[PDB]
Formats: sequence, C-alpha cells, structure tokens
Amino acid sequence: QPKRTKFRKMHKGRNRGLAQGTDVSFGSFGLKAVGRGRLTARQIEAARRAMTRAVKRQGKIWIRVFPDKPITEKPLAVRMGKGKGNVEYWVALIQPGKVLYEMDGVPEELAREAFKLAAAKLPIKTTFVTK
Amino acid sequence: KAPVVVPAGVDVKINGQVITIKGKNGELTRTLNDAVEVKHADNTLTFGPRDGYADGWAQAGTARALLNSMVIGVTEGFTKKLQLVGVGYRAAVKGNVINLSLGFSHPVDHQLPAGITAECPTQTEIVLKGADKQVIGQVAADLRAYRRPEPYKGKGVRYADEVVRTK
Amino acid sequence: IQEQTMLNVADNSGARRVMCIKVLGGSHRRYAGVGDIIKITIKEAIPRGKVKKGDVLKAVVVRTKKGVRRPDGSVIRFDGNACVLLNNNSEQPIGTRIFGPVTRELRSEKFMKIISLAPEVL
RNA sequence: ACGUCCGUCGUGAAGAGGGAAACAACCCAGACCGCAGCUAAGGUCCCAAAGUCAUGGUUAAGUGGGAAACGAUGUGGGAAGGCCCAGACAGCCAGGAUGUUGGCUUAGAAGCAGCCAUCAUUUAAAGAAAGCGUAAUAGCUCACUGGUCGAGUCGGCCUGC
RNA sequence: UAUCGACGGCGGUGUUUGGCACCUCGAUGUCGGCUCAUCACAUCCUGGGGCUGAAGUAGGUCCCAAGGGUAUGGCUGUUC
RNA sequence: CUAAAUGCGGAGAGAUAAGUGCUGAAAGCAUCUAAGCACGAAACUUGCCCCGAGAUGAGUUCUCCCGAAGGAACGUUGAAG
Repeated sequence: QPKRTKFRKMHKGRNRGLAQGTDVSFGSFGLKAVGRGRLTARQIEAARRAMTRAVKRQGKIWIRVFPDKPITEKPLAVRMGKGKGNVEYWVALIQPGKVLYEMDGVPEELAREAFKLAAAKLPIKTTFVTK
Repeated sequence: KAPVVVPAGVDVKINGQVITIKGKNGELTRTLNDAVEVKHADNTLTFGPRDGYADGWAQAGTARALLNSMVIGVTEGFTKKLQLVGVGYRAAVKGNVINLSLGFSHPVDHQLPAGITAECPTQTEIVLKGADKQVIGQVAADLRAYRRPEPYKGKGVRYADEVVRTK
Repeated sequence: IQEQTMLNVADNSGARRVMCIKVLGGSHRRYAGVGDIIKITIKEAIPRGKVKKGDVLKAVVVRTKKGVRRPDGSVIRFDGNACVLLNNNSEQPIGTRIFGPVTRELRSEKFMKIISLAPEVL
C-alpha cells in the first residue's frame, strides 16, 4: 500500500490526541513490537487509553508513532468516485523494530501491567523492553 | 527402586508376575506385569526398573500404592459405616431392597457386586465390609446414588438420604 | 361433527341452535365428537336480556349422528346433533335443566355433576 | 458483471519422454531406424522392473497432510533476577490482633460499592488490610512471624513441535 | 460481567442483496403454486443439558434431539 | 370383497456419550486418568417381523440319467396364475 496522506479532501478527526505525561525531561525507554503492521487511529486510542487508565500511579507515558496514512473505502456498485474517507481513518506505519509507547520510568515498572492490557488491543505481538 | 517394608503380621510371596499377600483378614492375589521386576526380600518388597522414564515412574507410584493397599486390606480390612435419614416417611432399608423412600410406592435397588457383607441392623447404622476395595467403595457409593432425587427436585428440601459416616 | 356445523342445544340458556366453531385439543381435518369441549357461537336465540345471539362460548357435545360401537358390538345412532353450553366455572352448564339422554363413560370416570342432572342414561 | 488496460511469471502456441495418483504450465530433461550399454524423470519391500542400501536425527503423531484470529506447567532446549542448608523460599500446625463499625458517603457498606487518607497501638508477625463471601455483619484465605518440614524452589525472556 | 449492551477491533456462513461477463443466449422458455418419485439437517413443544437479572415459583437465552406429528380456510393469478 | 368393523403389535440383555464416582500417579499433597476400573441415554447391535441365492463364500437336501432304482411332454381340475 503506497504510503498516503492528503492534499486531497478533509476527512474525519483524530480519535487520539492526549499525549499524556510530562515532557520536561526526555527519556529513552519504550515498548518495541516485532513485525511491521498498519494500526488505525481508533485502535491506537484503545491501547493508549488502556495503559493511561492503568498508570494512574504516575505518568511520563508517551507515544512516538502516530497515524498519518489515510485509507479510503467504497460501498455499493462502482464506476464513478475513486474513494471516500469512511471508518478507515489515518493509519500508522510500524517497523519490525520500532518503539511505540515509552514511559520515562526507572526500574519500578507498574505500567508493565498497563502495556500488557494495551498489548492485547493492537493486532501485533509486542514485547516489553527495558532499554 | 522403592523398598516397601512388610508388617510382622504380613507374609507375601511372589512367583513371576503374580504377588500374593497373606495375613489374618484374608488373602489377595494381584498381577503386576510391566517393564519392571518385582522381587520379595526376606524383610522388604523391592520395585525398581532399569530406566527412569516418566511412564516408568508413573507405574512405580501406582504399584507401591496397590501393594500398600493389599497390606492394609489384610491387617485391618475395608469397612464403611453408613446411616439412613428421613424426615417424614421412614425409609425401610433391607438387605434386599429399600422401600417407602420419600413415600414412593415402588422400591429402589442395586445389585450387590462381588461378595461382601452388608449386614444392616434394625436401627440407623449399617455396615458394608469386604475383602476387595474397589467393591466395598462402589456398593457404598451406589447406595447413596439411588438415594439421590432423580426428578428435577433440588436438595435441602429432601433430607432423605443414606450418607456414609466414615470412609 | 366439524367446523361451521349446526347443532341443537340441550340446556335452557335461551339458545336454540348452535354453530360449531372448533375443538379444544384436537388438530384434525374437521372433527368434534361426544364428550369433547368446543368453543362455539350460537345462531338462533334471544337477542335481549344478555347479549346471547353473537357471543362465543364453550359447550360439550352429548349426541351426534355418527354411530359409535360398544364393547358388546352394537352401534348406536341418533337423529341430529346436540350440545350443552358451559361457563367459566370449570366444567359447569349455564342452563338449569338438560334435555336428552347421555352415555355411560361420560359419568363416573369424567363428569359427576352432569350425570346428577341427566334425566336419561343409555 | 464469466473486463477495459499495464506489469511479472507461466503456460494454449511450436514439445516429446517422465514423475508428481490422474493434470497445460511444479521438478528433470528434449524424439530417425534396429540394436547394445550407461544415466536422467521418477521409482527402487511386494504386485512392479530396481538396495526391505549407508551415516545421523526427529516424530509416535500413522502424524503421513486444509486450516485460521485466539488458549495451553504436553514436553524438550537455552539465557537472565531474586531467595537457599549460621534451618529460608514453598508444604503441615497455630496466629493474623487493639482504638476502629477511620472519616465521608450511603436505605446499609463495620479491610474488601464509591469518595480521601492509610497513621497509631501490643509488640516475634498482623497492610485500618491483597482476594472469596454477606442485604449489611459473620465466616474463610493472603500479606507478615514462630515451630516443624530439610531441599531444590520461585519470578522472568526466547526458541522447536 | 446475573437479562440488555454503545464505541471500537477481530471472524464465520453465504439463506439476502449489489452484483468484476472465462461457462450456456448454434437458446439447461420465466416466478410461485400444483401434482409425483428419490437423497439430507446449523429446529418450536416434549426429552436430556449449559448460563442465569437462576433464592423458590414463573420466565429469558443457548446446546442437543426428529422419535412421532406439521391434517385446514376468505380477498388477490400473484410468490414472500 | 370390503368399511365409519374386529383380533394382534414386549419386556429384557449388552456396549458407550454427557455426566456421576472408585483406585491412583506425573507434582512423596491433591486429582475421575494420564494405565486400569464400577455405573451411566427413547440413540447403537441383537432379539422380532418382511424380502431374499444373479448373496461370486451365485446354497443345501434327497431321490431321478451312471443301460436303466426317474423325469419332461400328456389328460381331468385348482387352496395357483
């Protein structure tokens, strides 16, 4: 699927947004996912809102990858109208070795349980990384 | 190898794959044929294969148990004490078939397996003693089985049931 | 006896004739024998006093044209057909007196009150 | 819509022979005649013609072939944290308390709906309490400690079927 | 989290519909019904079970099961 | 001959599923199992009735041609067609 964006027509809005956590200090942690895959904005919200709703203990939870690749669909016959932007909103491109969610935290992992809850929402076997 | 000492009042003899235990209560002959050689020492019955595979130990655990079971069943034996109860119509439990259960017309019965005594005195307690274990434990379980309300009528309301006091 | 049939009344509720509707507990190609309770809608009667002509009630067949055989081997046959109207009160005639004979099996085992008012028994 | 129109490949085209059970394209390999020998396809225990052939290993399923998002102390292998024989980590026995039914809220909630705190007491231990349970209590476990048990145990990452 | 169950995500069936024209228009005349012969199962009651907003009772939903039985009219040519 | 007629049309036994238990390991505890074992469905097999040697295990029996120990054909009629 040739990477896409817009410069076309305006579609729906972002189901995501709340970056959460404080960004006064930049860290280098994360949660890598072995395997490339396209994740829609919605599923990203469910996973993000899953951990954020569990890491009430603190914060410093952040995400680097965001959906920037639109995908249109077409319901009915066919013969006039390339594609409209429906349920299929922006989608993020994840690399075989890309870090998605990283939380600035020293060995006190209380979010591993949160990342686990989210790891069951995105279609891809993710693994927990300390580095 | 798991040596199993034998009581002073127990005498066991083995000839091939057959193991016979003698004592006071009676005698019990059992056969244990597998990838193991069971021999009897002047003071202990030995059991120890050559390999240590899982299936080799699994059979070792049951063997030692069966043997230990044949020892107690000859020195003490097997006996279960059961008692009948009924709020309303007394259930007449006879050596043949029980009657007047919950007030039902026809009686409920169950064939007596093997050859064990189930003498039941005219009271609230009964006894089912025998030589075999898988028998004295079945006849006692079935006795309660039929006492279990067949219809879709939950318990609590129907106390009538002859449960076993001691195992 | 089938549906849409015309039979006479045996009680005195003010009704003369009756138009059989259907039977209770019987799904067959038209049928309604003696002893079978059936809901009907009288035709000829007294249109006053209490809305009679038009209302739908229940009744019990007593006599029919069809001949029924008895244990001995003899068959009995009647002229037309008749029935007795009953109210909500579990099997209870609305009228006071009943006209016409009745069967035997329709007594002891089943109804014990209908026999007490039966002026004839075959 | 049993396409229009491009790209790769492959066949129908101009293909033997041959295996793949059968087969347009998968693998190998290319036709004179008769004949001899040796190889390829594939097959080589028997029908069937050819070794029931050599070394090593796996599975045990007869799997020998549809099979998936998802689950699994079935089992085998490897790396890494902590606790280990100056009686612990797990079993078994007995505790697990006192102000307090903490405050608030709530018809009621008295460790355990929810809302905020979460100190102090006796002290070997006992969190105003991690779960089950009650309408609310009660009751039953855990955390923690002692005795006994005396040994491999526990959390965790990856890989094969 | 005990019926109901949104947003979102992941699937199965292909009974529905829209429907990419290699198969038949050198043409397997059209729907439904009717009548007649032959070969099967993702079912309502009853029976045996799972969950329970299952205390009991009465119900809701789901699995299983053909063993028996599905026998009828008025308007419209009409099929649902 | 028929009919809105009449007489007749099992029980039981055996093996399993769901499920209920026994004994007993892998984890010296525990556990319905993993080996073994006792029970457990109108369903399965049989029993019962009907058809049936073109049922390729395509049958059997006795007697009839092995120089005669019968049979096909024929005649008169059907509890047959």
